[PDB]
Formats: sequence, C-alpha cells, structure tokens
Amino acid sequence: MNIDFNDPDFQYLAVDRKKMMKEQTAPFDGKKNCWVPDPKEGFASAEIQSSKGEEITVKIVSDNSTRTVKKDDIQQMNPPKFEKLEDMANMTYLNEASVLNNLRGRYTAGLIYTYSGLFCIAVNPYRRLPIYTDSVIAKYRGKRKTEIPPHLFSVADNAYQNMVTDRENQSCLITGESGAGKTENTKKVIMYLAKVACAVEEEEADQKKGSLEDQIIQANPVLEAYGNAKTTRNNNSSRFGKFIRIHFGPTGKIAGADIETYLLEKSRVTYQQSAERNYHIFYQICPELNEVMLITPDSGLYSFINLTVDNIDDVEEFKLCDEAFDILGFTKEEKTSMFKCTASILHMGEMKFKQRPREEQAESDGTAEAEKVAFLCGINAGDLLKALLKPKVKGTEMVTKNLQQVINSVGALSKSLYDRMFNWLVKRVNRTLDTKAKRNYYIGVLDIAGFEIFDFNSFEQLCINYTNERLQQFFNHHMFVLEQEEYKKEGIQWEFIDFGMDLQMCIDLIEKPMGILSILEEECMFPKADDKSFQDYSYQNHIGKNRMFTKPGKPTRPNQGHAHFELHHYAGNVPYSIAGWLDKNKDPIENVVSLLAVSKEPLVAELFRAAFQTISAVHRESLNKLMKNLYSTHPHFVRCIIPNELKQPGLVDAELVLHQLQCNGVLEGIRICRKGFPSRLIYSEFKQRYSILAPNAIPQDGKTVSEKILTGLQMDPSEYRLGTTKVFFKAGVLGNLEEMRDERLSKIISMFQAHIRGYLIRKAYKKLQDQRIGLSVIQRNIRKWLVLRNWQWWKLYAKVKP
Amino acid sequence: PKLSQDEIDDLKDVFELFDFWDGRDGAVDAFKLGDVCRCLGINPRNEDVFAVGGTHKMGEKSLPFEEFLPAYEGLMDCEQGTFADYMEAFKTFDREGQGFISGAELRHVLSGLGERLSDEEVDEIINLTDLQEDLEGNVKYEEFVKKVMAGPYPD
Amino acid sequence: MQEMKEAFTMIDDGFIDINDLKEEFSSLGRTPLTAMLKEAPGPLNFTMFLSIFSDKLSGTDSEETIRNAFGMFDEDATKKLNIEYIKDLLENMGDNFNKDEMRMTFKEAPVEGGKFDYVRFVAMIK
Ligand SMILES: [Ca+2]
Repeated sequence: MNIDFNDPDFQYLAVDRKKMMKEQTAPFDGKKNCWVPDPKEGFASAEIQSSKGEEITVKIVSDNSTRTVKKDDIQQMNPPKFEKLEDMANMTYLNEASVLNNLRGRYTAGLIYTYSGLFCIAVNPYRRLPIYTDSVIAKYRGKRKTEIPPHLFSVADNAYQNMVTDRENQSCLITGESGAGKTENTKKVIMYLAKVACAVEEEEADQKKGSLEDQIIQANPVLEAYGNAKTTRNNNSSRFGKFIRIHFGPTGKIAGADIETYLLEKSRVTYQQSAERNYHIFYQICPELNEVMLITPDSGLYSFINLTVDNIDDVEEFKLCDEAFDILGFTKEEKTSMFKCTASILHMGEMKFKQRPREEQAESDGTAEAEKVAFLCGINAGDLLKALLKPKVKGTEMVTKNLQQVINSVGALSKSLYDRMFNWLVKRVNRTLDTKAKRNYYIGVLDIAGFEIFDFNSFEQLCINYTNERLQQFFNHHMFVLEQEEYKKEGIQWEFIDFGMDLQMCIDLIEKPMGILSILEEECMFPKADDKSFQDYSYQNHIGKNRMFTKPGKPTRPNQGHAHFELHHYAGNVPYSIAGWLDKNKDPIENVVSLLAVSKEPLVAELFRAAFQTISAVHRESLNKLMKNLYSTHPHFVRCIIPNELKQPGLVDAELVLHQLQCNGVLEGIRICRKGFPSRLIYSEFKQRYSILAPNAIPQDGKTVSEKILTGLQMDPSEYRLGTTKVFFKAGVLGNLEEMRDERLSKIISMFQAHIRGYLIRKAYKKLQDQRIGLSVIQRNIRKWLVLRNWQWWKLYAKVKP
Repeated sequence: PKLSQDEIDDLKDVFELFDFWDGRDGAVDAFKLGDVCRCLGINPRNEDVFAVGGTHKMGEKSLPFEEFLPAYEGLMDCEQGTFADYMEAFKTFDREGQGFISGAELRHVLSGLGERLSDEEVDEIINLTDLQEDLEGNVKYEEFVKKVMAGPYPD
Repeated sequence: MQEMKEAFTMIDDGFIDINDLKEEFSSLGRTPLTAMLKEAPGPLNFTMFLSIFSDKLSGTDSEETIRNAFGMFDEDATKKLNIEYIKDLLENMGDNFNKDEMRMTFKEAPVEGGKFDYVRFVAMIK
C-alpha cells in the first residue's frame, strides 16, 4: 500500500516510540482526567469527582490535593488521539490551557514548531540542534503544511509557491517579544528563499563578497542604531516598523531588495523614562575623532538623553561599524559629515534660557551653545531665533504677534530631525542593493513591536495597541477569507460575520473621527490643556456610549490600582492613563524649515523640503501607509518564543508564553476558530475511527456510511456539517466521538469476552450433567456399601460361607 | 420477560443441575449462576450478573429457585453483542484491513481490555474452536467471531 | 439366585427361633441380645427373604458401573483422581458427605502420592 513517516527525519523531528506499537493508555478517563488551571504552573493533568455543587475535590498526578474549582476554570484536554499535533487548529477542545501542552510537549519532547491555522508558532531552544541543515532542506518544492511536518520553509516555500504561482505579492508578519531569533528566520529564511531563488553565469564569485542574506543585516547597527537596542522593560526593541521588503523579478527571479520604515519613536529622544534609555548608539559611541568635537560621554548633562548595563558595552558598536559603511553609497564626505549631525542634537538638550519675569516672552539667553550646532549643522546661532522665537508668517505680510513653545519647537525638531535623518539612512543604505531597475513585485517580511499590556499604560502603549490591534484584524479578515471560500470549496457554506470586523469596533474608537484620536489631537492647540480637561471630555460620551470602553475597574498585580480608565481590544482589556499625553503629542512644525536649508551642508538640507500639530497625526499616515500597503497582498504569520527568562534552553514558562499567545493572535485564533466549524476529516478518516458507533447500523461507500453514523447517533444537526469530501464538527464534538467510541468499544470487548464464556459453559453442559449421574452413583454406592458392612444379616453373613 | 413452558422449564432443569454441583439442597450459589444462564442460552456480562446478585466469592449468597428465577428474567435483556459489533473491535486493531490480528495482540484484548478473561480461558477457547495461527503468526479474527457465535455445537 | 438360600449350618428348633448364633459365634471373638432378632420382624422363613433382606440393595450398582462412575472424572484414563479432587467431590458436591461418612470412606481407601485409585476401591467395596 502505503503512506510515509519518519526517516530519518532525524532532526529528530522524530518519534517517541512511533506511537501505536507501544502505547499506554486508552480508556483515558475523559469525564475524569483533564486539567485544572493553577498558577505556579498554569494548568495541570488530573482526575475528577465531587459531583459537588459546586467546584470539585479531586486532582492531579504526582502531588496532590483536595482542591476547588468551578466551570470557567476546568477546561479539559484532548484524548491521546489529540496528542502533539501540528495544525493545532485540527484539535477538538480548543481551550486556552489545552493548547499549550501540545507545545510544552514539544520542548520537553524536543521540537518547537507548530501550526495554529496560519500562525507558525516556533520556539527558541537556543541550543542550535541540526534543525536548519540540508538532510532537511532538500525538498519542499511546493510541499505544503501537509507534504512536510512543521518548520517555516512552509511559510518559506509556499509563500514562495504562492509566489510565481497564484500571481501577485507576498508579505508576512513576524512576532516574538524580545527573545527567539527574529533577528533571524527573517534571517534564517532568505538563506532559504534565496537558495531557492537562484537555484532556478556570475561565476568568478568575486561578487560573493558582502554575501546576500548575511549582508543587509550588516547595516543593522547604523539602522538598529538609531536603529535600536535597549529600552527599559526589555532591552533591544528596534523601535520602528521595519519590512525587509526585498523585491521580486518578472521571471520568477529575485530582483533586488528595498526596505522602509514606519513609526520611529520620535518621542524616544525628547522625552524618556530613565532606564527608558534613548537609542543604543549615542552611548555606544561617546579616540582618533571620538571628539573631533563637542563634550563627550556620560549623561549628567547633554539632555534628550539624560546608562548601559550588562555585556552591553557600547564599545565595538563603534570602530567595529565604521567601514561596513564604506561598501555602500558614501565616501567619508557624508559618513563623516553625518555624525556631528547626530551630536548636533545633544546640544539643545542643554535646556533653558528662560522666560520673562512675567512678560509672556522668551529669552535667547544661552545661545553660547546654539552656536556650535550653528557650526556643526549649518547656518549661524543667530541665523535663527526670531523666525524660531518670534518669526513672520508669509500674500507676504510678515507677522510676529508663548515661550512655553520653543522647548516644544525643539522637542519637535530633535524629533522631526532624528526622524528625517533616519529616512536618510534608508534612502542610501539600500541604494547599494537598490538596483531599482524594477522587475515586478516581491515577498516581504514585516516587523514591529507586538502589543504590550503591563503595570502602566501611556500614550506610548496605546500606540502599539493601536498598531497590533488594527494589525490583527487584517489577519482575522484574511482568515475570514480562507474559510469564506473552503466551505465554498466544499459545497457547504454558512454565511457569518467578518470577524476581522468585530475588532473594528475598537479600531473605530480612536482612528474614528469623533473617536478619541482627534479629541486628543486638536486638544493640543487648545491653550486650556489641563489634562483633566482631556479626561472627562473623552467621556462627555464614550464611557457609557461606546460599548467597547470603560472606567478602570480595580487592582490586578503589585502596587495598588493607581490606574486611569480602561480600554479593551483583543488581548483583553488595557488600563491606559493620560497625563503628559497632550504635553507629549507634542510635535509641531519652521520658517525656512525653521532653517536647515542650504548651510551648503545638505547633510542637513536635502533632508528637509526635498503644520503645527502632533505625532498621532503623522502616525496614522504611516500606519495606514502600512495597511493600505498590506491589505493588498498575501499575509503570512509567524510567531515566536519566550520560553523562560533566564535562558535555560531546557524549556517552558507557561504564564510567560501564556502571556504572549494572549497577543500574537493565537489565543484569538482559536477564539474565532472555536466559533465556527473546526475539527475536519474526509469521510474515510471517519468511517474507520467511527464505525463501532453504529456497527449494526450499516449495510455491509464513504460519504454515505458516515451519515448513518451521524444520524444513528441523534447527533445535533447543528453540531455538524457535510461538505462534499469531508465533514466539519462543532467545537469539540470529536471529543464526544472519543468519549463514546472509547467507552462504546470496551462495551464491545466484554460483550464478546462474555459471548466466549457462555460458550465454555454451554460446552461443559453434557460433560457436566453426565458428571452428575456418575457422581450421584459413587455417593449412593459408597453408602450402599458401608450401609452393608454394618447391617448384621450381613455383618455376619458367612463368617464362613459353610 | 414472561417465560413459557418450554422456557421456564429448561431453566429449573438447569438450576437443578447446578444446585447439585454445590450440594443438592434446593438452592444455587450466586457467583455460579452467571454460569447457569450461559448454558441457558443468554450471554450476560460480569457487571450484568453482579447487578442482580452474582457475587464474586463462591459461597457468599445462594438463591433459591424463585428468588433466583427473577434475576434470570433480567439478564435476557442486557446488551447481547453482535457480528458487526464484534466484527469492529477486531478491525480497529486491523492495521491493514486485511482481516488479521497477531494472535499476540488478539490474546491481548481478550486478556487485557474490558472484562478480563481468565488466562485459563482463551487457550481453552482457542483450542476447541481451534484457532491455528498461520505463516505470519497472526489470525483472521472473522472466522472466530463466527466460530465463537456458532456455539460449541455447529451443523 | 440361591448361593443365597444357603447357610442354615452353624447358625443355631425348626427355623431357628432365637439365638440361632451366639452358641454358633463366640467360639472365636466376644459376641453382642435381642435386636439381632428384634430387627427380624419376619419371622424367619425364606419367604420375604428376597423382600426384607436384600432389596436393601436398592441403587446397589455393578462393579463395572461405579468404577465407571469414577472414570468420568479422570478420562486421561489415568485410572486415578487426585485425592483432594474426590475429597472435594464428595464432601461438597451432589448429596455431600458428612464429616463422618467421609472419615470412614477414606479409611482404607487406597492412596499414594496424593493419588486415589477408584480402580480397587470398588473391588474392596464390592
Ligand atoms: Ca446448593
């Protein structure tokens, strides 16, 4: 016959006992045995019974107990016929707890790549086993989720296959909190996509210098420099939305790179929350010209910055960075005349120069410092001011009719600045590899922070949650299309609601015009910017008027509940807090770009012009420019690790991973999954496994057998659906078809066991009654004798027969 | 329920034959009654017998005709298996569908799963019914499910 | 048949009223009264001899039958049942044996290695 399995696939991807030759345990105990959730540990295997009221009083393996639980905390978890799988979507009992173990069971059972629909959950074993090699690679031409177990080469080879094939353009979202290797895959692939990109001339190999894949993550530190690497509640958050947008040929060939950005934490520079250190590089830099000017090392002063920690050493980032440069677009006429341009910021950080005893005006005061930047940057520490502290609006008619500004005018420039001059890095960085000759289209790997809900929530948090949330729904929608069809590709179909559009509710809470976005935005020009003014106002509706969101509620973790209202997306609800928000939407816009023009230094000129508002403004234009740039493509999702803080490559950390999944979209993936008709099986894979269920209820085809087995069971017609090749069941009905089978098989064995011990008695019958006669004779007979040898007319019957 | 006189009859006639093999005194030990009904046609299960008296220890409780008779009326009902039913059990074990089962595995079911059959049995049973292996060392359950159901006396 | 109608020598008038024996049977042991002739309702004769006497042979089987009766519990034609088996087939089966009936039975009932021989037993029990 056959199919296939193993061999070696000795990643191991391999096989703990190839399963059903030696198993142990079947009867299971499914009304009994599945896990309670607690907390130490998350949930845990167990037994059940109490029939209490009311909770329980049963428990786990190992340990245990006399413990009380209820019904929202019980859960249950898949008969062994639902042990360590792949699609995970194909999984009766799609509960929060259940999930996990099919992954824990991958670490402690060496393996860490599972599907959950499209989601390519994958872990960091960070021991670097033979996984990525070539007694591995060597295949998947267009092999799909099912023509090869997990690994990303799927997302690789069939986002790939989807490429060429299909037609249009790919994409792909990468998630993973600050751990795994996102720095890779995004890195570990390419190697792939490329191997298979030019293995469809240039032999000399001399063009094989900067390598491919392991090249553009070269620039990394000039990018990732500005870039990123070190924040506060984590430490290497490339604080920008990347997108290794590499381009694709017209002939199923590669065809370049490309790459942009979205949301660069302007803020980061002007404001900061201490350990909330601003961008790895300033320090990783502050010999031969380690001066060439202006102050040098240690915060103390130089604000907009006002310090490193473990094996961070800002050392090498430097010297060991200068040159990498020199392979692309620049001959030390920029490379060099572009750092000052950096240092040219720290200066303003040298705050103050006052107001007026009372007169609303501001003083030019200091300006002994401004000079330098008016020397670094260009122009002259006087070129400005006026049209910087009291300018003239342009039909001409120059005017000058505030102090509180400037600081903003700065805590705006430094931003705007730093902003422009990154777009810059990009501009060229890719140039070298930007053979923009153009040969249509490409894949795309995306990257951006991933929704953070914790201890405190500010105008910072609310932004990502504004990103991801809106991000997600792109996913949902997508999935609303891969089902939308299918049923369609399966004769069945049951119109539903674009789940993706259940989140909108919340995306359409802020982005929404009279959403909050604008009631926060505008409310910056507004001179009466109390914050409180802001507070209630957002109300003056919303609170009791939206549906989605709330007022705080109460405590959760350490410290108390010094909250400030609650907002909720997927990934639960979040307790944000405004305060310094209006103070910080802060970015306003000049007067000759408030100058920067010419200076005969375009290093600071052709980074300006080739008004007076805030950051959200420009955010949404980025974001959308990221959505209305995404919603027209072929998504893909890959998620990451976060096994255990102290990198014990061994395994786990439920809550820590539970944490995650409670984002990405996975948990939200079963939420919707669990909403429709998961659990899928072509009838053949059913007939078999489920025939004991109506044995005497079949004639003795496939799609026919299966029906009597459904009909014979009184199965609720709403729990199932019969397309036309396979049958979809409600959320975990397959379970019941394992509570029954499992139990309605034992009842078949015994019925036999017993049909074969009636056969032994019904066999011994005559042998048995014969026995009686033969026995009732001995007794009778022993007694007739023994009755005799003690009678008398016998006893002395022939003491001598005469 | 509601025996007849060609039915209620072969009962006492058996109850009798079984009341004597534990001492003729007008009664029958429970335990040994599950083996009364077997001979009497029906194929009740352990649980089945227990759930009407059928002790575990021989000599724990002994039923007199009447007091016994009733509990016989209710064993008839009990889910008496069937080909298709039986036939499946061996199939969910037929990792081939070819219609076989390594005697190994086979003697595993009858022994391990469900109501364990005395390891005393089986060999016994497979040995009158005669269940000869064959080349591979496996059996063709089918002819066996039939054989066992055919009773010890065929045609 | 008539190896029956014999005797009448050694016993004691005409049909020997009382104490046929006594004179006739103390020449060797230490004899018994008036029951060994109280249980002689009769009286005497040869009349209902075949009646009262004998016919007390009811159920009394052939020594080929009883021997066979045993055979059904040892058809490995070993011509032997293991003690316990019998010791149990009698004490707890059919019309079970009283601790005494039993005590007597297995008195000179031949056994060896725990192996009873019904194939003599009969012979000795007639
Ligand atoms: Ca009895």
